[PDB]
Amino acid sequence: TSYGDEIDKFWLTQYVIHRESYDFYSVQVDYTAVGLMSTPNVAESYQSKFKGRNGLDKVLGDSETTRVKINSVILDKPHGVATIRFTTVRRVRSNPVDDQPQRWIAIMGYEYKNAEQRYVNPLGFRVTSYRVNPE
Amino acid sequence: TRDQTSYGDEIDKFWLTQYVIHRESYDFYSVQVDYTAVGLMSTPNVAESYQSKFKGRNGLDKVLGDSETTRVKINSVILDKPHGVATIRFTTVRRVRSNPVDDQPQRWIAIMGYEYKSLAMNAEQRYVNPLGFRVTSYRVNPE
Ligand SMILES: O=C(O)c1ccnc(-c2ccco2)c1
Repeated sequence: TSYGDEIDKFWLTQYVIHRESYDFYSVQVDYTAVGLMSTPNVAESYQSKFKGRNGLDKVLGDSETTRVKINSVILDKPHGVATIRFTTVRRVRSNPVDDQPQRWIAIMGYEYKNAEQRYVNPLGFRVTSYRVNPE
Repeated sequence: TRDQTSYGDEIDKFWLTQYVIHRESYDFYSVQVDYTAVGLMSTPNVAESYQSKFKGRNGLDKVLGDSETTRVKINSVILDKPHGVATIRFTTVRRVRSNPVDDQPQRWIAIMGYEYKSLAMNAEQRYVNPLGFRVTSYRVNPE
């Protein structure tokens, strides 16, 4: 539907933070929220990295982490697309210092449309398209 | 849409900081929206107290107009979800248009009480407060 720019930027940036970060303790909720907030087509594309004994949570486990910081969020409400530019920083538990930051661009399409969704996606936020690219 | 005291850390933190920004900033080109957002997000008591400064020939926007502006910067947020209480430390920086530089920043502590209510809401009201967030108590003090 339509809820306002700042409401859009919250779910959009909260989505990027859920999907582009890695912390073993939070992968459960981070993984779940990405589902409700994604179309099944875009959802399975994300779930591909967690299947089998080679899944990210299985292979990486707790050895490292990756944090996200949002730097800008532009909107296009009539069309339902947004361009988010964020930065990630990786670090393994044994790492001496954090890895050099990496800059990214997220081209996203969103829309609005269960008791578990209460503390995750009450407004029915859903991402229909997603594409991350470097800078 | 529902009566709940909390919606989670990141959701509560969004509305609480949104409330402080709408109520503690001053932008003439936006004050009408801010004034409306604060009223929707507040109980009648909290709303009546806030709207006092806008009444009369000496209402805030009637006096200040576009001569000055004040922007907010959120520093930290501490939630007590079970009791609908939150502490928000923020900074304001005022710029008088008739000055070359800005005023010196001011630091504040906001003690707030919040809740969510399922209240009848029109289209334009749901577009701004979909989850029915509202402040039940509001007190600002310097730090
Ligand atoms: O000049 C200020 O810092 C100030 C103080 C109290 N309310 C406001 C305000 C403007 C629009 C909504 O709320 C601004």
